[PDB]
Amino acid sequence: IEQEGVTVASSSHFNPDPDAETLYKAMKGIGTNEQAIIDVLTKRSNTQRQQIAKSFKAQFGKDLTETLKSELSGKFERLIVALMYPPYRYEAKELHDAMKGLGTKEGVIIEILASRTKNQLREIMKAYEEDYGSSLEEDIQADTSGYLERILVCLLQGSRDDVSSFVDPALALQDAQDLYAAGEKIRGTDEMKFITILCTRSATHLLRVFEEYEKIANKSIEDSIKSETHGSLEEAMLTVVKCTQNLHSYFAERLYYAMKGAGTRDGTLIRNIVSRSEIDLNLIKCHFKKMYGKTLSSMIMEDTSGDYKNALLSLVGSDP
Repeated sequence: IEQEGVTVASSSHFNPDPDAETLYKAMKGIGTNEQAIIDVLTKRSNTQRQQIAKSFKAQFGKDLTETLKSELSGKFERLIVALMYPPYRYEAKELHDAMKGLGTKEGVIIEILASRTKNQLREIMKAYEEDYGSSLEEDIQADTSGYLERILVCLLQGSRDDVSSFVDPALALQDAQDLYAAGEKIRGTDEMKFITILCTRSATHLLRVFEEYEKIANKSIEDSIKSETHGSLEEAMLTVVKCTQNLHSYFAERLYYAMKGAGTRDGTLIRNIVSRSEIDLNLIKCHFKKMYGKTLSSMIMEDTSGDYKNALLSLVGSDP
């Protein structure tokens, strides 16, 4: 389970018992030692933490996550619980939460379905079904509509990483040609062609289309997108583009906008820090600095507070 909260490097040989004991000492009795919880959980890998849960259950008779949900509050709680989830159940849960409440958090569904590989998505899908009873595709279908649903359902189908990934240039020039044909037709009548190309072609193929399109039309693919669609479908198409050009830049941007301007978008902040933790958080950090001047942690230092603040900082790690 290498998808939340790594140490600094990858790991090995490990007695989980002492850590399970510190967590116990920290929550036992009157008053809670939040620093100990931070020092264990944000400095062990997802796998290590899963093993700490097991020692914890056998040594003391209670489930670690439920004790966590029970002892802690606010963002701090949401963050620490988020850390405890296995890599695929975590996204499944966020996906479920998006649809379980009042309104759909479309941003959440877009972010996950578009940023994951076919095989990651496969795992999420199976994790969803086992934990929640129903099919993820059907829930998406019953909870969204229009062309948003079609791109979403297609993004579920699987061929972003199922395709051969070496570029056919006669097909790549056909695609940009088609997209470019759309511009002289009325906005709305071509949206199905955009979806098909954006969701059935590979990333390497797509990069080529973007190059041909720019050669052909004098405008970027981001502009042609804004000219043919609006709203959430636009957000979905723009997302797929950004994830194709630079997946690490997309996340950096998702993180910036969680904190940009007035207020904070904590759910966005948590999901991205936690889930990219043991994949590419060190690259996102690099892209974040380069794109916005300030470091991620520097922005964390100003927009968040308390034990929640310090856990993020410990999670993010040395941000030079």
